[PDB]
Amino acid sequence: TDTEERLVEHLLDPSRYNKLIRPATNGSELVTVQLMVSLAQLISVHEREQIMTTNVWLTQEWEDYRLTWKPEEFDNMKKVRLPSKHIWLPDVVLYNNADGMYEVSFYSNAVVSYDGSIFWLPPAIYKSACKIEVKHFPFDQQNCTMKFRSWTYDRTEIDLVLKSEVASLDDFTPSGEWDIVALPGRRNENPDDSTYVDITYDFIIRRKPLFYTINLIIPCVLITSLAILVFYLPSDCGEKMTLCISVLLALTVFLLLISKIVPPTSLDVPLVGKYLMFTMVLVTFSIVTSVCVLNVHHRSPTTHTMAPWVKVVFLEKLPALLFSEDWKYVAMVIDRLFLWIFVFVCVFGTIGMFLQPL
Amino acid sequence: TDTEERLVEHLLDPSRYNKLIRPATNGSELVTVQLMVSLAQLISVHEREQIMTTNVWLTQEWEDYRLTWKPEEFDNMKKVRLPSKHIWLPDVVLYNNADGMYEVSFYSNAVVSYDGSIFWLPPAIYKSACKIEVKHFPFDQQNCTMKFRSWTYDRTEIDLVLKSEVASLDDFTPSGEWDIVALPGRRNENPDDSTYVDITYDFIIRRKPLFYTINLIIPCVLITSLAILVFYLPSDCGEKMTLCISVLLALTVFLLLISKIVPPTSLDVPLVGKYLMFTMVLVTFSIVTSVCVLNVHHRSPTTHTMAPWVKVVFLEKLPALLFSEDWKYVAMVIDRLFLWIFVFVCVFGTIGMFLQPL
Amino acid sequence: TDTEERLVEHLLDPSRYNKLIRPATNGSELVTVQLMVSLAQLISVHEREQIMTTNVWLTQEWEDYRLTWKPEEFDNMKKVRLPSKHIWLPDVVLYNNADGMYEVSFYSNAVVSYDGSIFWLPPAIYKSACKIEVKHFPFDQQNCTMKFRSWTYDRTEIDLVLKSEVASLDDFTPSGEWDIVALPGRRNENPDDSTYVDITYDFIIRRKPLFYTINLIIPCVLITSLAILVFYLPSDCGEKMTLCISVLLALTVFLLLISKIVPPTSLDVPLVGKYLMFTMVLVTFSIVTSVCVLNVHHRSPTTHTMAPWVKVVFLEKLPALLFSEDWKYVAMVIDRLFLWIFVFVCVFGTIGMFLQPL
Amino acid sequence: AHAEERLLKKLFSGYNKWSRPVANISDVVLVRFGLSIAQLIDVDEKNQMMTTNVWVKQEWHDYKLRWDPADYENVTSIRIPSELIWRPDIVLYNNADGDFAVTHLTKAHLFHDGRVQWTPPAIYKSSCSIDVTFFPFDQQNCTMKFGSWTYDKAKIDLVNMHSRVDQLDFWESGEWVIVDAVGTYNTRKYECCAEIYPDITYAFVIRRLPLFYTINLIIPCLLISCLTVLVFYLPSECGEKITLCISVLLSLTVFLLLITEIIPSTSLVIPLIGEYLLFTMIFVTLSIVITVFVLNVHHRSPRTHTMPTWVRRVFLDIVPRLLLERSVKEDWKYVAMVIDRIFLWMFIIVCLLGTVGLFLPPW
Amino acid sequence: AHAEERLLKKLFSGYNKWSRPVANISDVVLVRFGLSIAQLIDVDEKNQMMTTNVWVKQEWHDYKLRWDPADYENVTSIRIPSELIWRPDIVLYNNADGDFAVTHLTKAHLFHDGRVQWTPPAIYKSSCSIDVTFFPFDQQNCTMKFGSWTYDKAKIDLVNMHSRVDQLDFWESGEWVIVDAVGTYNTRKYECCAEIYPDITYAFVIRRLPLFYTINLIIPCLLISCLTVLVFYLPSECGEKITLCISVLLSLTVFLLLITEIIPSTSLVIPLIGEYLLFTMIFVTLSIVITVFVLNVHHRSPRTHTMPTWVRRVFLDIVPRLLLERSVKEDWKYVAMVIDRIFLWMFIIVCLLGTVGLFLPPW
Ligand SMILES: *[C@@H]1O[C@H](CO)[C@@H](O)[C@H](O)[C@H]1NC(C)=O
Ligand SMILES: *[C@@H]1O[C@H](CO)[C@@H](O)[C@H](O)[C@H]1NC(C)=O
Ligand SMILES: *[C@@H]1O[C@H](CO)[C@@H](O)[C@H](O)[C@H]1NC(C)=O
Ligand SMILES: *[C@@H]1O[C@H](CO)[C@@H](O)[C@H](O)[C@H]1NC(C)=O
Ligand SMILES: *[C@@H]1O[C@H](CO)[C@@H](O)[C@H](O)[C@H]1NC(C)=O
Ligand SMILES: CN1CCC[C@H]1c1cccnc1
Ligand SMILES: CN1CCC[C@H]1c1cccnc1
Ligand code: NA
Repeated sequence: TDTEERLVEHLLDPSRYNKLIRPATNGSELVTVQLMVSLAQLISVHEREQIMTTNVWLTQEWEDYRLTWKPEEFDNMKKVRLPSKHIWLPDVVLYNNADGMYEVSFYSNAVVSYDGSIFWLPPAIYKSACKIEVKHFPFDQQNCTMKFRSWTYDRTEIDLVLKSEVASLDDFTPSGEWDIVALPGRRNENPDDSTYVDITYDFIIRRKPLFYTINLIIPCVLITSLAILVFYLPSDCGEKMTLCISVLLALTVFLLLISKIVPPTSLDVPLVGKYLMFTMVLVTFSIVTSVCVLNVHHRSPTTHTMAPWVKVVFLEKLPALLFSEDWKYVAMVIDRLFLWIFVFVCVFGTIGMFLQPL
Repeated sequence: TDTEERLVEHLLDPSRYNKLIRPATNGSELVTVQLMVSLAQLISVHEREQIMTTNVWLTQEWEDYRLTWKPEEFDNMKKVRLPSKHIWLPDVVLYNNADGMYEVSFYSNAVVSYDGSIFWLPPAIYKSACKIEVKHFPFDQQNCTMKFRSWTYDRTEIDLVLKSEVASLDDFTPSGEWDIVALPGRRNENPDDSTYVDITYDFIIRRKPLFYTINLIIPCVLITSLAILVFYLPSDCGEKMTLCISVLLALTVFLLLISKIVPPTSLDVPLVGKYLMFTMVLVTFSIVTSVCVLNVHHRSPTTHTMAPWVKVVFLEKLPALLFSEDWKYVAMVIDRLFLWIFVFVCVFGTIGMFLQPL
Repeated sequence: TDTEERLVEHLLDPSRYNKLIRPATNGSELVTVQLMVSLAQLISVHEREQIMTTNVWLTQEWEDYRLTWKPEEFDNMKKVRLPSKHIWLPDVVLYNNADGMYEVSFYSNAVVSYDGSIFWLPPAIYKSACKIEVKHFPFDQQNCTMKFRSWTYDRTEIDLVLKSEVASLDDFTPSGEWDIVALPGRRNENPDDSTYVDITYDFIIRRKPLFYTINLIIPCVLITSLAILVFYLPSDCGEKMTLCISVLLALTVFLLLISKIVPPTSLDVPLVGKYLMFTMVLVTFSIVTSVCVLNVHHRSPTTHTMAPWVKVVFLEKLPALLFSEDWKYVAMVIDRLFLWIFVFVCVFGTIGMFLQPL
Repeated sequence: AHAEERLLKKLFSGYNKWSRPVANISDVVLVRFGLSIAQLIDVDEKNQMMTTNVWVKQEWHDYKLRWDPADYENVTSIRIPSELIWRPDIVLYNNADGDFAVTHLTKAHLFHDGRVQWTPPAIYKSSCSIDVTFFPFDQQNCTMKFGSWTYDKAKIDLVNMHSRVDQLDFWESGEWVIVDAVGTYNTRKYECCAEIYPDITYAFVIRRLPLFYTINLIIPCLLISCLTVLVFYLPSECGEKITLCISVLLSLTVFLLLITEIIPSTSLVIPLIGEYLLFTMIFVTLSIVITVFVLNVHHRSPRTHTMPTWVRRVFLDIVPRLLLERSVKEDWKYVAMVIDRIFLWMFIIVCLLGTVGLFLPPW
Repeated sequence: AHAEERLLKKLFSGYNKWSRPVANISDVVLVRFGLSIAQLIDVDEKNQMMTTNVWVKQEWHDYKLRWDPADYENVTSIRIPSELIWRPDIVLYNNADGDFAVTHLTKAHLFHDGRVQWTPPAIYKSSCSIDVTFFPFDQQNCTMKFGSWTYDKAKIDLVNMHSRVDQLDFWESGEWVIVDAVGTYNTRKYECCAEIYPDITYAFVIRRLPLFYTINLIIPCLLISCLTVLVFYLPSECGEKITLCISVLLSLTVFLLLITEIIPSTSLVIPLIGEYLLFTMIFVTLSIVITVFVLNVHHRSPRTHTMPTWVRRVFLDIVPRLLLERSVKEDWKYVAMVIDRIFLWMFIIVCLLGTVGLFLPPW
């Protein structure tokens, strides 16, 4: 401690150390840095905003010839902590920032060993941007990335290495909406204007759907059924309109509710929304036929009642379907005609819908 | 000015002055600091979030033996400005912070007199937290506080004094929602783990109700009247349901609208909400009786029509109130029975409601 | 440049210059500062929040005897740029801040001439607070201010001057909601606890109403007309209730929509809101009469049908207006009576409404 | 006073801020923890995040910061800016959307024996899992992990000055009341790293005062969920049979939807009232389907099957079974009335069974 | 390495950061601009504000920062913190709600000849006027004015390294696709000030991929705005004649209102679909007024004028003209039916004329 005061003085007294300059023995020789990343918890996956908020410790490892010492020389010190701001460190940073703080959040002290090896792990919270593939809502797997790279040095003066392919889940609070499915990490190499090294971690997270399965899917599933039911209701109630309008707006409401949860992207259409929209189309065309029925129904004086049209509906269609009261009948039949159509189309439509995810 | 350059040098040349150390003549002797607070404008009273945002100049006064000089000695200087960061100042700070900046925000220079007295007034904006007593909305008086205290020194090395009980409204933009009713300030003394001094300013602000009197009260007052009217309407329209449902949801809408303006506290119930809720209860129980009426009305075949029940309603209640057509009558009467009840209960209820604030 | 390196050294080498001290020749003599303010664009006029966000260059001018030099002495230099943080500058600042950054945003270099005159203009964005007079929505002229004042020096050691009454619109992106009508600036003098100088700029901005003229006024104008129409509809539809309720809620919706756009102040009532509210009152009182009509209509057995009341309506009012079927008639007449009233009152009301802005 | 300056001169003549300050190399610093909560502000359920205002009472010692009070006119406890003195790196493991620790760095007392007392304030945004079941009568266990970062147990060990969290200067005003606030001392190996690293986990148990949400959420949706069965009793021929249904379903969905935008959208547990309002909706939608099936067969009599074994099932068998042109049309008038009362029995029976399942926990 | 430090010693022995670094006093610094967009994030239409992530490639030179590589073991390009070196004050004229420029101040390369390359990142909040007409298929010209501040053309002049903005490291993922990104070099006198001050205005042309708003906004309001004419065909005696009208008008206003809370509330141009949904509403409201005028005269026959020249106008003249108790009541039954069909013709005719006026631009 009193000797620590001496040891620190030697190593950081600027006469020996210039932080501004990277330490390697030869300028020919390159510095290699080891990078492993630890989840403490996955906080937020904002789909609308296309943003992953995680808190992360990134273990950074490298060696400095400048910071060696003999343990015998100073009370047998093996390891000493030093303020990261005063020593040199590879400016490793996210290149994936939405509204980003590019560097880490705490600037922890660095643990330095007597041989000049450095162990650093600062905590940070990170706001990574990933394209959100919204189709099979809410059972969706998001491959979300985050690029780490030295924003100062290229693949000449610094090289990057993984201590592990999978990211460390060591101290992870499991409780998210999301399940961690896989967490691999790759090292990438490509030449731009200058050669660079990319370290990319892939967070593959499966949403636990139970919430939106309840409070989104079930209600709109409930209300979509109502659509076909509208026909059965007889004109003479008057309520054929009420029930028909009520269903449409409920569906638009749920479509819009989904719209403001989903990201406003045009990459693809949310399967749920596509279904909710197509049934919505079917109910709007239901609405027009329901009106067409009612005008056929409610007036007999000075009416055409053209026999080949009354014969087709009363005499020809009625057994085809089953196997001024006549005016009421023709209404009943032109109704039940479309009902048979809608029941087939609806089930055929959901069969077509579910065929795609299967 | 050229002499100012000399004077400042003497006073701030660290050999004479150590900012890090409080100036008092004896360590026995205590420093007294005078605190008066100036409103420039009261900005926001967020009731939901229980937060007062004010911008404030707080006049801090004390004396330093270190910073004296003779005017004859230096071109008859009476007063000199000094950068607050370089001189010592009592670390006086808010202890009332929601999302708080504890100290002032922008650190003005301090005016120093030749006798060593210091005059400081920095501007800051402050986000004070106060419990919001929401009952008589919107005619409510909010006692909102803010504690000032030295976060460093206790009642040993520093003592606090008011230059005034009332806060200075000297340069105040009057235009708020709110009226400043009173603005007193108290000095408090109590021992916690260590003895301390509290300066607390009480902002008593009366809401100018005209806005919420218009766009909240008047409409729900308008719609609450609708509640009793539902009965008068005869069954044979069919519209007894429409009008009855329309009133309930309108009231729930306004109840919920109020809910998200009021703070989500359980300290007390907003009088308006309590009223809006109790009438809402009355309309929901109106809704069930309106249905009960209609089933009595619309069917005569194979009906009980038990004479002692028809006699009680047609023959006995009808004059008591005034002083299949019979089926329609019994409906009309069982209606007008509850109407008489509701008119009494509603007025009796509002009389009970208004009895409390009176 | 190499000589610039010399010149800068002389002027900023602290032995010559103490930034902490204002430069004037005599302490008797006062420093005058010239202030002109330039709009680059008017960004936001948040009426709800009573806030103007502008970006602004404020040209600050003064002279320092400390910063003179002979051009012959140093390669005929006329003008040199210096970092504002290193030289002394009058701490000129907004005293009008909502959530304010009191000083400027960039701290630009200052242009200094060989005679010791200084030219400074930093960019900033400013969040000025102004009371918003909301009456003639949306054709409203908002006089919005911003106070500039030295937060350190009073009218003793510093004096403030305008280079122009009107603010400079030199590089202004015109495209706002708002039109710049006038932009004067005044110099104010009054004694508080100490004498001070106020520079206040008045932004007078006229809202281009076309947007709210379309998407606010036109729809509520459309729906307000519906109010009187409710009567014409005959009881026997049953739909006299539906249409009557539909109009009220639509109006309350629009009132509430306006309420959350307008600032929640009680200084005055938005003319639109006042109109929308008063018609709303008229429709709520329409709603009760529509019910009163229907009970008169739908029952003849064991009814009073008191002749002097049937005579007044069928026999006396009907020609006065024009110049169980009788029961239906009395309904039709007591209806058309109020219809004549409402058409007059509505037009008389809008004539009274529009009389005030005219 | 002059002495006070001169004391600072001697302290910071040759004092290293970056030194782990103990006499012996092995010997440890004892750092003491007193957690003083200033106010509980936001308990944002949807984000699973708690915003607290906290003082972190930290006490430790320096052999290098000792002096003789008699040597300096009986000055014994001098206050010195923390930034200059060595300071333990106490941090929040559990932080979200905030700086980890000690942003303000306020001044600390130094006693003449060299012990140092530091009580700086700070705003912490703890991230606790929110169990929503018995809304709004819910108790939440929210924790705050305070530990060192770079120093292991070998070099820094933490001590509880109290097991309970200090609530003496607490801001009572909230929709919550503190049930109990608990400090637990733990030690662990973290897998990244070799050594043992201690922590203090501070568990706030908080209960929501429900009386607010009781009024504005629970009472109206009970008032509303009443009307589900009431639809059946309304006569078909009024024409309002469905107008009541649609209003119930939609009004319910509004309350479910409003509730869901307030719940944390987790799949751990189903929010109890949400599950209730869900099953209500399922019954209502079912009630709409049947009430339309009531109206369809009800009106028309010409060219109708009217099979006797079914009309005898309804008028002759079931009518007493549940109790214990006109000829055909009114046959239908009753048949619908019976299909009606049968389901009114169904719903009013099952409704109470559902709510008995809702009150099984308080039972 | 030792050489690398010693190089820094010699560079910053007597180096002035505040000196405008050129050999001659008159001679200028050439500053080169390469704009590398990292990602386009928010294009908030309502605020007229664009949030971009940008690298600002700045190249210039110092005669004072030269050295001999052979003198120092062939070190030729050393990276030095920008804060110490003189640096041009490149700023955004067009900033809203943000710092003007170069907040991060990352490190810059120095070549042995004294040229310096600086590519720092930063987040800019550009403020572009948003022209909403052909929503959502709209092309927006959003600009970012990069210029010096204190230095005129005499002392600083800017050069385009590309006319096009560098998109090589761009984050493709958005609801937008870049149509073309253009760099324009301009010079101007600004009225405050004496001299000529150059700038580079970078115009991003962006097109919204409409497929999102096409689904959730345009399709439903077309589905809804269909039903405006449909009201007329419904028979009066059903009693639902207005219930359809009110639903259409209100549902339309919801979509107009929803659209308006997304548009920038400007009065430059009328948002085309907004103008459409407005005129639809005007027709619907008109449709409600007439639809009530239909029902009033329709029902009652006692004590009615029933002037022949009008009933002959309707039953005898117009009925074929458009085609190419009971006695009076049914006279009205037809008369309303004709006033009906007449307006159904009116609306279905004008509707298509309105939509032809909507598609006049693609025409
Ligand atoms: C995840 O994302 C990137 C880009 O989509 C892809 O290249 C990579 O292979 C994916 N990783 C895995 C394990 O799915
Ligand atoms: C106002 O507030 C404080 C704390 O709420 C209370 O102690 C004080 O008595 C109150 N004073 C007035 C005048 O209401
Ligand atoms: C503008 O505003 C202030 C206060 O509203 C007022 O004193 C001033 O006279 C006004 N100026 C003009 C030109 O209207
Ligand atoms: C609180 O929570 C923690 C972890 O969530 C748990 O370990 C602890 O036992 C709980 N304590 C109490 C008093 O509920
Ligand atoms: C874009 O706008 C700028 C000015 O805002 C204009 O000068 C430039 O020509 C425009 N470019 C295109 C491609 O529209
Ligand atoms: C205690 N920290 C939490 C996990 C890693 C560990 C640690 C150890 C050494 C230096 N910094 C951090
Ligand atoms: C180019 N800047 C923008 C407008 C003013 C001009 C300028 C001139 C001199 C010093 N600073 C700024
Ligand atoms: Na409705």
